[PDB]
Amino acid sequence: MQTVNEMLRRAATRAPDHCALAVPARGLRLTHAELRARVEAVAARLHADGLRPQQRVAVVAPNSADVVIAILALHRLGAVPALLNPRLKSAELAELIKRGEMTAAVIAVQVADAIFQSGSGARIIFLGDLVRDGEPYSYGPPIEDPQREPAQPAFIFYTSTGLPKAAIIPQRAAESRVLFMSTQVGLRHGRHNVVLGLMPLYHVVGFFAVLVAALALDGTYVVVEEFRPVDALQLVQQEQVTSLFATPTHLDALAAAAAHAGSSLKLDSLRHVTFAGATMPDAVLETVHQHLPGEKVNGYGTTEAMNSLYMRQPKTGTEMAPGFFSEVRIVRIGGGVDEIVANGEEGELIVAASDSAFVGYLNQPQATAEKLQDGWYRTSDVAVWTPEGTVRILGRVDDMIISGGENIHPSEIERVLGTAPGVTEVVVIGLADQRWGQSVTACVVPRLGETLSADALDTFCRSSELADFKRPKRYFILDQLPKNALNKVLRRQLVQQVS
Amino acid sequence: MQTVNEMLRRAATRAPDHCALAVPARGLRLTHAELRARVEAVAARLHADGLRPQQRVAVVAPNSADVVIAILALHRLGAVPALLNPRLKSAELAELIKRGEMTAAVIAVQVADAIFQSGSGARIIFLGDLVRDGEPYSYGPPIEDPQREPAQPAFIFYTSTGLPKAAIIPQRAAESRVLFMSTQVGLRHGRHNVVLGLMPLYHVVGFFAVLVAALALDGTYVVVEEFRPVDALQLVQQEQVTSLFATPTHLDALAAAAAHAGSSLKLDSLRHVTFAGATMPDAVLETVHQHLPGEKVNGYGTTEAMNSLYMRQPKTGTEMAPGFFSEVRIVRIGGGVDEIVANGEEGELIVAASDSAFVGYLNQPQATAEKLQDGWYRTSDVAVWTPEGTVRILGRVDDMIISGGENIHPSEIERVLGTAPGVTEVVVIGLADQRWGQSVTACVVPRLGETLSADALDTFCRSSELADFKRPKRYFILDQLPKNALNKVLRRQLVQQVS
Ligand SMILES: O=C(O)c1ccc(Cl)c(Cl)c1
Ligand SMILES: O=C(O)c1ccc(Cl)c(Cl)c1
Repeated sequence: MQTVNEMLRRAATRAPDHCALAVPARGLRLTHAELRARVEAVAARLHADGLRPQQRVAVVAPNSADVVIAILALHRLGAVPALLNPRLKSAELAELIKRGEMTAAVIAVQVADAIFQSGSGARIIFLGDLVRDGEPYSYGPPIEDPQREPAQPAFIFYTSTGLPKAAIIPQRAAESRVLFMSTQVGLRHGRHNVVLGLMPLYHVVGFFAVLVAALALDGTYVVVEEFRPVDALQLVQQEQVTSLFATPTHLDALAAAAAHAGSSLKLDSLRHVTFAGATMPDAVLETVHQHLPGEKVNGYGTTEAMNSLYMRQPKTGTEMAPGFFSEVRIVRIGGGVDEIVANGEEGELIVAASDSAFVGYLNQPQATAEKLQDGWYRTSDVAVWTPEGTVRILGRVDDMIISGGENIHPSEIERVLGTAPGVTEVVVIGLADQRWGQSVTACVVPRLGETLSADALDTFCRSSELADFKRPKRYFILDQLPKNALNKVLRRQLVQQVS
Repeated sequence: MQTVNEMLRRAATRAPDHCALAVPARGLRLTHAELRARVEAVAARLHADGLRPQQRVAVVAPNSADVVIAILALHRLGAVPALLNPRLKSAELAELIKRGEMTAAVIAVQVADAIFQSGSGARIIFLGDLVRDGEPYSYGPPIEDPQREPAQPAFIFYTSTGLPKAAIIPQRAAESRVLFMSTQVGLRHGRHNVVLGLMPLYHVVGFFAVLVAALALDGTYVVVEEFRPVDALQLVQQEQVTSLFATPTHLDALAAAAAHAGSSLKLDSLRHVTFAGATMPDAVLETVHQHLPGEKVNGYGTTEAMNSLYMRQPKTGTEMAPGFFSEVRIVRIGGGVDEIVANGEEGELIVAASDSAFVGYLNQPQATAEKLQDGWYRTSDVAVWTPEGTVRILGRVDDMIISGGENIHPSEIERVLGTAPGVTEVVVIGLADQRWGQSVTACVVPRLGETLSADALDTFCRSSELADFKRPKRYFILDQLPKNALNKVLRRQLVQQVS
């Protein structure tokens, strides 16, 4: 094995005086040497306050040099961090820590009350009581490196039917979760590496593939506390960013800035632009190609298994192929891992549960047994093999629509309607109905000020590429879609509100 | 873990119909699918002939598609191949198999008698009785994949005082022995990969970093049964070679051909030229830069621990720095791993005994305990830290010369004398003597036809860069140097022949 801790420590010894963390806004830099000292010291101080290996500690913070120190220090201690989205509802967070049977929670958010008053046995730690603006608050004797087993829990990330599940990431999962950035994305070891921390740390990509990779390759992690497209493009040039991994939205922002930015603005050093673009619309992709530099690679992955597919220089966003570490198959929906589909027939994408795999969801054994089957991980996504020997992601099995014996993916239809003039957003659901089973229904929201009509949206679709049966049978023009705390559509529920 | 077998199998499933092996001379190609079938079938047939996991089998063959199949098939079975240099003396090979307590030996060499008559309990298998020109001889039912433990032995390579020691390479060592080609050398996963098999398979680089890497990255291994510089340069262009790892001699041959080859001869696709160039003279290096394309990377490594240092685009051959997976130190010669030297003081290079490390020499526990110390591997090489924070390899501790309290590395002096006009080869030894301890002595061999004199070689050195004390105190002009079966100088013994 090489654990996270080990990866980062060996790095320290290879490049003590090279820059590890940079918060350019706060005019802060730490070398690898300096960043080890602060992990060490915080680690000791949390241990001095009585808090042992294998104990789960929650982390609720937005991206900052301070939380990076906090998380590493916990792992260095031996505590198993459970990283949580700070945009979750107070209620929700308080719940997951209660369920999580967690010894403490480091927070930088208040929402503190929602916890202190959750009835949870969870010692509430203010983040700024540990470290703040780099140098931390230290006492206790330098503690020892605890033994770590390959399958022992190491970190806990959250996914999402009901409340988000808690995926346990074993110690042995770190390496391939990092190195796929190198085998797939083309990063190599070296002090030239300057990685821009745009992806949140509470996400496996933001943590393993961005933070950890950047450090473990003896490079520099550039901290970003708040995303602004121009400021970011400025960081690239100013910081010598060599690679960045960004969400489809981030990219759209960046590509348009770069376009309305002539070359002002030398993005020369940017060599890799990486993204999980299964859901990236065709339009955005190509503004990314036209307007941003460096090699673009498209990746598909999951919290459970990390990276499963990719495309260098992608033409579309849906169509990818497995790289190093991965093994994949497409099996009949609801059926044995061994039931590979014909070719051209759609099915569930499933991927080998090797070393990068999680070990189960904390305290959800049915959930786990729904997902880890005979040493395979079940994506719950629907794919098909292209005659070109690649995998086309069609959409989530859960969102699939079954309309008189036929397979309809709301996402396809959402991508066409999304371009109809006048449409600010759309979700396509299957109304519990007839023709039969389910009738394809479009819920669309107009651009500020503007009118839509079902007639006009139908003619638009009629003029479009969609096969007969895919066309919506019905439209509801709404002035907003109900979403959860995480800007994401309450599908099951929208249905109640329209049927 | 990811074992060799697993790496190659997962590849098979990602790229069944892509080309794995190519013997262009014999006009032979196999896809990954085809290459699995033949590993499977041979594996079964050796198992059918009664031969179980963990049993050591010797392999004595020059590079060929057939031996690649043989070796993989043994590992797939579960047998632990011990790969041996075919240029070893009949006597010598017969010995190492006796010592090795080996159940069988696959040979393609005769020298067969030297074994059949060695008194060894070693079933002699002709290679051509198993597989020949691709398709093999098959019987038995398809056997099962045996369980493999991370520290379980997996392969056995040979190094070299007396007879070469047998380094056991555990199952868990495969991955980083492959992936350092990607973190250091910059190879990424992909069917574009075309790797030229110039390095022999009985060498860890030839096996892990060349064969296995090429396959495991879903690429193509180009078989080379015999090295000819022009033929090779032709293979590059013709084969679309993307990378090659070659010995300092191979390179010299290739660089001179490319130079006396205009561009005839488009070496466009060659992107990585890699070598262990610690001993590469300054002249050759730079003909490699002037005359060969693609990125040049210099590596230092050992059988015991694989890759420990490297330089992208190297200026000299002696000066390198640790990459991903490695941890290194320079400690006082003969002393505790914890005795780091001052800075600028010379010492023994030692490297962390992590996952890529061997587990010991087969049946040499003192030897092992001389080499694996408190979880470090001891290179027995002498290095120094440059003020530039890099490691300079000076030479082997064993060849070091101690001349009145001073450290002299024969290799430095050998590099200067090697350019003196009229010198075809030179070795510098320390005569057991005075001034004291040891007197620096040069043994040189003239160019065909030519004369040398000590006077003239002294004036040459006098005109050269060497510091006072390094100059040879004595010359012996010899018309050959005694070498072992492996074209390498019998240092200890030359001394007898001159003193
Ligand atoms: O959540 C995802 O989309 C995701 C998660 C992990 C990885 Cl590696 C990738 Cl490429 C994507
Ligand atoms: O034997 C060597 O020189 C050697 C052995 C292994 C490696 Cl990886 C390298 Cl870079 C060199």
